[PDB]
Amino acid sequence: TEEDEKAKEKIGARVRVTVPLKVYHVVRVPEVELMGMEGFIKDYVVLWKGKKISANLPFKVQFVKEIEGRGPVKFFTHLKEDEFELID
Amino acid sequence: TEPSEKSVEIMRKFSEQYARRSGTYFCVDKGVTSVVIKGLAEHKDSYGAPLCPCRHYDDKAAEVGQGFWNCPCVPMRERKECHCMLFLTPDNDFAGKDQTITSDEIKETTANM
Amino acid sequence: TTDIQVVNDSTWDSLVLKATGPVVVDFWAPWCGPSKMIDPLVNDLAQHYTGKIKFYKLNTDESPNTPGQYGVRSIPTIMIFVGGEKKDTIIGAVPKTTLTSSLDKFL
Ligand code: SF4
Ligand code: NA
Ligand code: NA
Repeated sequence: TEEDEKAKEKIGARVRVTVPLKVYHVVRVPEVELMGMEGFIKDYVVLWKGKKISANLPFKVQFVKEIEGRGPVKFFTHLKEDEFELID
Repeated sequence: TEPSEKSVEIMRKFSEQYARRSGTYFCVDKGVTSVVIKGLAEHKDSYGAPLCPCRHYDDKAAEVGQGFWNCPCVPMRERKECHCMLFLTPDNDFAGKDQTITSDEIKETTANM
Repeated sequence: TTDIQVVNDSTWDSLVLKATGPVVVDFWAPWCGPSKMIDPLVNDLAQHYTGKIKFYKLNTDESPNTPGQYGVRSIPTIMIFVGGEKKDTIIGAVPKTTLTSSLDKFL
């Protein structure tokens, strides 16, 4: 639980995506490139109601992206530790 | 051990509908498609959700509750990555050209299994 | 034909950990499609390496404790053991040339 306690500390921290990565679940945005975008970690989804889950993308990260003609859309995407860097 | 035909037909119809809606195609080996669908059906029978059949779990009830690996898994919904090779993007060397699989195809392909 | 020997949780220690020479274990599941598509390939390599590398198959549904111990998550997973220690891990369906090359490194 020493990698889980290390990971739990990062909840709420600001991150930036360091690798090219496209996601398709943002509502009414068919495709989003996440390389360079900034958000913060909202959860470490490996831990769930006292139990442990075998999620390969354990960090649920909140992003807001500006869409022309419509306004900021808020969404979540799960990331691996090697796909983002912490900010300051 | 074997899934009921009610769960197989649900998952068969979902996979046809999810393939067109995601722009993905079934594998050229339609045995992979039928087997995976049956694995989703069996997990839905035993836990109420189609847990991924190509993952090993420690706590299947918790996995169903959290939902990460309930099909379509988070990686498929977000990145169009399906490691059971059920939904394949067209640039995949194993992607066929079909987004349909009949119930007859599943019955002959999985025979004697 | 002689089919690849089965290994289980009960027999893991005696068949894999206490074996001499390289041992390859194919972690599979009955309803995992990609695991069935590499079955002829694993049978092929078991024949190619007879007397030099020993192959076993482990059903992760019937023997859940061994994959839990070694972090086997995605199926299929192939792991190579020498002297009771994990030396290599190959995850997912891979072509014959990838498997041959990884297995050749164990003589
Ligand atoms: S990898 Fe995900 S999308 Fe593909 S069959 Fe398994 S649960 Fe469904
Ligand atoms: Na398929
Ligand atoms: Na033993």
